[PDB]
Amino acid sequence: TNSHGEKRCTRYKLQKTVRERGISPVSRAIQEFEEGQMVHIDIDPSVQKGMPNPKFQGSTGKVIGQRGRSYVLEVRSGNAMKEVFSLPQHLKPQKY
Amino acid sequence: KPGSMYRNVRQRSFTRRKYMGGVPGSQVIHYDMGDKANTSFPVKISLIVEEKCQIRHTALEAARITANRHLVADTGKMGFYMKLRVYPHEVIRENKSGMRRAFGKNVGTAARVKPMQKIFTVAVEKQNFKAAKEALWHAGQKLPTPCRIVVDEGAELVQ
Amino acid sequence: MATGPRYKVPFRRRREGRTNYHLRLKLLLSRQDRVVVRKSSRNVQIQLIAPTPDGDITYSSAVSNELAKYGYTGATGNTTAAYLTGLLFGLKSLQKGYEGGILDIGLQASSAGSRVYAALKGVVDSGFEIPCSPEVFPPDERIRGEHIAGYREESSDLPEQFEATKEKIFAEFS
Amino acid sequence: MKIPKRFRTYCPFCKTHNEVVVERVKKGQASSMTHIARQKKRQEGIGNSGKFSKVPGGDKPTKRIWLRYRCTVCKKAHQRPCFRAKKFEFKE
Amino acid sequence: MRTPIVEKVIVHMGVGESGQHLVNAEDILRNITGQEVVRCFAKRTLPAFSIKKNEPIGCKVTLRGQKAQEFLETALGIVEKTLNRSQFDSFGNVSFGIEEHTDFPGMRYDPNIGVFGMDVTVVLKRPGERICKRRIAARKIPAGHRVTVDDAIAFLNESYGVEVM
RNA sequence: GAGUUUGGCGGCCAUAGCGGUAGGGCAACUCCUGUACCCAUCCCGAACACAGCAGAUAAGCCUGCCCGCGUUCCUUACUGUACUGAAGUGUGCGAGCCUUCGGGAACUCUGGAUCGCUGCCAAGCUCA
RNA sequence: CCUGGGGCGGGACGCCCUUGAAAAGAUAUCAAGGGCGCGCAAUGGUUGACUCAAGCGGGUCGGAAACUCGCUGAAGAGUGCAAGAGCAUAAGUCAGCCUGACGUUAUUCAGCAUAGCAGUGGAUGACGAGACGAAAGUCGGCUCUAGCGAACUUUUGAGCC
RNA sequence: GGGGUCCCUCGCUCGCUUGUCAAACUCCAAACCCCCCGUCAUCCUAGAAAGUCGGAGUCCGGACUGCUGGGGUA
Ligand SMILES: [Mg+2]
Ligand SMILES: [Zn+2]
Repeated sequence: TNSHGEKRCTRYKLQKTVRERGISPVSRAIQEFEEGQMVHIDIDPSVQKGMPNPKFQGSTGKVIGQRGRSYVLEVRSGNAMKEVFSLPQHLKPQKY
Repeated sequence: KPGSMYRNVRQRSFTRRKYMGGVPGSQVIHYDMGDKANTSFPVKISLIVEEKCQIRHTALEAARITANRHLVADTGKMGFYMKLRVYPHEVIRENKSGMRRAFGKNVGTAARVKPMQKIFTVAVEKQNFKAAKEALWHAGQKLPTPCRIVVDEGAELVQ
Repeated sequence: MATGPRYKVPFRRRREGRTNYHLRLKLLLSRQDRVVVRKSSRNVQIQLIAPTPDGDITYSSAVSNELAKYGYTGATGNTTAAYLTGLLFGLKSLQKGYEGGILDIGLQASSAGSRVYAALKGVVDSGFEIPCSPEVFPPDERIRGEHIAGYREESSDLPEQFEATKEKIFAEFS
Repeated sequence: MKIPKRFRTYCPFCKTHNEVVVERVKKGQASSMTHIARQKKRQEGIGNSGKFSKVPGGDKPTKRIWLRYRCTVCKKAHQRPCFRAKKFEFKE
Repeated sequence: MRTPIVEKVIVHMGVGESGQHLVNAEDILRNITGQEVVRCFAKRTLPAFSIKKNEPIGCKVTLRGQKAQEFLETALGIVEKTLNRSQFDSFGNVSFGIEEHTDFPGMRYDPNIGVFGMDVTVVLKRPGERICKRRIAARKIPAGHRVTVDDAIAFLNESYGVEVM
């Protein structure tokens, strides 16, 4: 039977491209975010700590608070609001 | 087991042989026939299929045998070059009880070919064009698809 | 040798062997200015750096070429010159409005009584705040330049000129 | 596996790190004056006794290695959620 | 600044086992080298030697500077200044073999120890090859700056007088 | 007030890599020189560390060049092809496929470009 | 109990990974590939120093089988074990020092999308103690995802009612 | 490495040019689709989104058009 683990069916959700494999840009890991700012969840597979679910990969979260290094995001999953803790390595700002 | 069983293409490609078990290999022996060195054949024709069909390896071997024998008896042993382009990569599995645990065992391979995809390419001289064309006609009678011949090289050389 | 399209070239600083990015990620998590001390074979240089996504920016700096104007004549690439450069950097950064920062020796190896730790002791003695352990500090006679008697008698001008430069720079910035 | 007989860890009572001696916990004999023994004596009569006629169940493939970490300073031992192992020995 | 100067001298003793023999090997290597000598560990176990993984097999020493120059002069003396082109590497780093440590004067043969042959190799580089070894901004040396085999034999003839044929 | 060079820290992480040729250093950098000391070798002052007068731009480095390999981009053709969103009293014995409106490749090909761009600070010089 | 009727066979009866699955999420079958019910005081933590697999070249019966030197080498190795993902001045290897394989405690995830649901984990934190380190940091075991179990009962640990 | 002075036969192995593939392959890569922002549109104080409570039924479904859906000779 199939499993129910957190990494289930994440062969390409949590995979890095060939020319971004290895160390990531360190400037992405100290990008400070403001209160209420909209940020995109684009999970960095190399950074194995503070990662959200693969189910939130590609969702825009509204920053509502900080819990140390990571940020608190109000993410939408279908019809429910979720609080998704993610470090700045996995987040990316939305530009207008 | 007639070819009508494993003919229609309604299933995905079952070719990754490291995740299956014990495929009986194809009976197809060769894929190049005739002069495998003379690249200077002016008139070149190809047998193309005009449906989406799965050709069994036994069908491919029978077609190759009839076409090669006709070409050897028509244009001599070294007066032609005939190429079977497609390898049988798909593995054909039969549910050898009832429908419980229906994923069958591999009972042979086959080649999945698209419409207008060339099966046999034949290169011949000017005078041996008709014999090569007629042998390719006999080759497609052993295949499960409607087949039409198309001329690759020397369209002006014939008419 | 980028043999094909599946070749991952290192980053440009890593290709040039000039920056470690794992150490850079470790240091940038502090959210504090870095005391980027770099030593050259003929003199020493110290910077205060704060990163922004456009690139690093440097607030204050100080090299061994500035020690001439304060009355220094000896070698600019020894422990004494490193200490004087660190003290000048600390006083100048205090004057500009910076008093904190974590040490950053980068790719340079860590060993007690080096020129980098001499510059660190110079920065600490100027009032600039930087977390450090006194084990890696050099002895006071080494900062004075008490090596002189081994090889050369023309090195004997070092300690008096070091003390003179120290008092001059302290009067200059305070 | 192996765990040292003595190693320095955290004593939650003295609230400091100290050398602790590890001792295997001994499953004690069941007391005959507990409330369940009195209830079992009170439920014995003619016929089935319910939970006291049950034969106790089997065992897991590997039991946990039940260990106690007695502090060497204040002597107060504590015990923590222990690993599960087949063969256990003490390194000295 | 193109002279292929002697970067280092390498000496190795392929004992092939350990016990008393390897200790005697490292002791005599230290005696004839004038420098502390380290051993070597087998990478995998092979029943033909009957060796085991992570088991000491041989001993090696790295010689530099005037010690390297004097030891290489002694090795050239034992070889009688004779060497052929096949010894040289593709980049001029030579390596040859000797079969008797008693060829070295100053050391007395012992009946227990026997005769030992040690493989010596000296690497020849150019003044500026430190860039590929340092820790600050290490870069690869190009093809032009490297040392050719003919330049190596020319250097060995001019500095050591070893004719290579 | 501005510019060139040099150094440190970088951002984007190959348009930046791999490879080949031609030029330069006053200041700088490097190579390079020793081992009293600080520090160090699973041995070697090789690296690190320290103290540096020389000598050398031969390499690091900088400038220009070469389409050769890789990458990226445009370009003509393949081609509005493949594939596909919607609808269809359109069609095939069947596996299926067609028309309309709306999107739209990849490979290859033609002719070309790309042998990095840029941010901060400091040292110098040359400002009008 | 499931079950292309039931039975025989099997466990698709608990947990984990790839495809199926139609490029958000979800998605069944006795669907396909399978694995787990463990091992480890180091096969763990941290700092420093290095880089691996495999080729070509040189070295003496040390053979085309050992060990050693140079060159190519973004990984073709290793990381305990399924599968997938991660990693190169390293998440690998070696060595120094250590025991964070620490006591207590709060949230949100995901088992269980949407959308209730057990004991459990797994990511952020907090209080108190440390280890290594110049410091930044890292350490709540072994790179991430399996290795396990309610109520009742008994035993044990510290102090109390 | 295989065969009738290891004289020479010679299959694998490595490059240039061809011929085919993948559901557990990807240097590439759509159209749908999903999160967020702006705009228009529609709903909305005659009550948006949210919340609390009362009442259930329901967990035998089936079909048409697509996904070459999976399995199957069908
Ligand atoms: Mg039943
Ligand atoms: Zn205690």
